[PDB]
Amino acid sequence: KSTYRTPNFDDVLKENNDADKGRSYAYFMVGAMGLLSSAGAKSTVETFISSMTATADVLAMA
Amino acid sequence: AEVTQLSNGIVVATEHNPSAHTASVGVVFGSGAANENPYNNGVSNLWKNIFLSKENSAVAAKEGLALSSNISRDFQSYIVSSLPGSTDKSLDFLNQSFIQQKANLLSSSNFEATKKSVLKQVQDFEDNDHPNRVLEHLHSTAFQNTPLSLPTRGTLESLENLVVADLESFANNHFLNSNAVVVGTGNIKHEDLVNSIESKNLSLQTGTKPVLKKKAAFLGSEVRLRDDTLPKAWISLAVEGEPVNSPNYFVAKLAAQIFGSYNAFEPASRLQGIKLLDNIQEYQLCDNFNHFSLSYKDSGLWGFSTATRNVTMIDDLIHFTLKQWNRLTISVTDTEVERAKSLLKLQLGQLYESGNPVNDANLLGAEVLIKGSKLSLGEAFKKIDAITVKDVKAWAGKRLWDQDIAIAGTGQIEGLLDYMRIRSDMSMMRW
Amino acid sequence: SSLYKTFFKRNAVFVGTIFAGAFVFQTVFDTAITSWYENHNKGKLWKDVKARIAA
Ligand SMILES: CCCCCCCCCCCO[C@@H]1O[C@H](CO)[C@@H](O[C@H]2O[C@H](CO)[C@@H](O)[C@H](O)[C@H]2O)[C@H](O)[C@H]1O
Repeated sequence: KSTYRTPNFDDVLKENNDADKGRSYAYFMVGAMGLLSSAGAKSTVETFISSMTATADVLAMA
Repeated sequence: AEVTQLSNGIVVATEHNPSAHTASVGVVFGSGAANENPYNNGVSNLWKNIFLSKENSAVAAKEGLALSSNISRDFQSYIVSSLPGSTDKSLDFLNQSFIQQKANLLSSSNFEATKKSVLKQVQDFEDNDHPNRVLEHLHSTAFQNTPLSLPTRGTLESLENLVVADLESFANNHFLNSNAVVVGTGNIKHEDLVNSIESKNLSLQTGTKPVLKKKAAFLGSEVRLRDDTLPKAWISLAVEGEPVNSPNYFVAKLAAQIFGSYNAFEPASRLQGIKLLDNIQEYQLCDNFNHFSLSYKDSGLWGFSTATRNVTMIDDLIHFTLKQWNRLTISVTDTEVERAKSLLKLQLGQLYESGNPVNDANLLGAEVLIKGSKLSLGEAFKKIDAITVKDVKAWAGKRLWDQDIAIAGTGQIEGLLDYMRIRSDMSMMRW
Repeated sequence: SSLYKTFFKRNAVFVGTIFAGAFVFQTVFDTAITSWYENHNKGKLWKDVKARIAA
């Protein structure tokens, strides 16, 4: 077979009527994953950092 | 520097130049490999070869005429060169081969001898011309299932299954009057040629128009022709470029001049004012590279091609090259642009004004077929000098920044990383 | 989706915007969850028990 005859990708290729269709979806997903991760990391860090603050039993009002 | 073009029944285009010594005459049709099908692919190249066949060529040699033909994507041309005095005898041979002998050239003994020659011709190309082979496959994948994907020389399988009838069918559908332009370059006058043409009447298939098709489109993709037996790796990479008659036609060509071409063995080449050279010369990432801005009727390709024996560092070659291209959107300098302008003029000049009329014919013909006229060399320079850093940035931010690419390569390309890795380098991280 | 191309225009969302949105999310999300949680458990909470007490 001739290498110049590219195999069929029709089943995978999107009928390009909206050029930035896959891009907008991918970037939204990537962006949302980045958002929820950053909030998660912040919460995780604060959880550990706050474990070092004065314990409930040592806040005695003399 | 005169661009004269008038229309009677046929459109005549000429560009006279006093001192020339010779004159070239020929017809250029507005159809090429981009008009063929995957199955009759190579018919145009086949036509070119019989037009230059020993028989037809000997008839012109006796008369003291030289033949030349060129098969491209958007067009096709048949040229006859002669002395300034025999400017009329070239037209006799032109008409005699496109009306009288448009049945004598297609003999069963001539066709088979020619077919056998283009087969060994196209085979030799695929077997040894790796850089052009790669560039051809680049068009193939970049424009797959679209007109620009078909290779100019045609494929071996479509060629060997081609018959005399296919030639005729193509000739009767594209070698029409409304899809043609008679070009004359050398020293002969416009009025000198148009008279000899308007002298002999006869329309021959007038009013007939060529068949239509579907618009060309760029598809980010790749074709990897790995071959570990080859001593090097040849790669070509590009983004969707600019079509001819595009506002950014020149901005694109200037952008390619910024990175230019290189040859590691030429002392002077290693000294060019190209920032990319600081990166690639340390470990000698390649033997050579060259950027280009290919333009066609419906689309184009902007990118580069390269050859290398440093098979374990191909990723650095691609990485440094793409980082430089990133600069066009964010930090290209005034002096880089200015250096490009000067060098673009020098190269554009050396092309448009060579001491060979056959090149002039192809350049003139191809232009008038698309825009109905030719932009003067002096007009180009005005457009080139008018380009600012802001223009290049706006162009790059639209054509290069975070845009799909097309890749093709052959030889020892194990080190050429996956698509996504290359594609990710079309941009940079930022706050 | 053209809704994306209005705010970010074919480009990915940048870290700064991601970080900024994260601080906003944290506050909003917490209130939304606490509200639903306390409402779902109406009657069982100490807030509710204290209302039924007077001393
Ligand atoms: C481990 C603790 C977790 C910390 C948080 C996780 C990391 C969040 C990273 C968030 C955003 O990081 C961001 O990524 C996008 C790509 O996705 C980058 O975008 C870059 O690549 C994209 C994609 O080719 C281009 O469109 C864009 O023009 C370019 O700038 C952006 O400049 C960077 O700022």
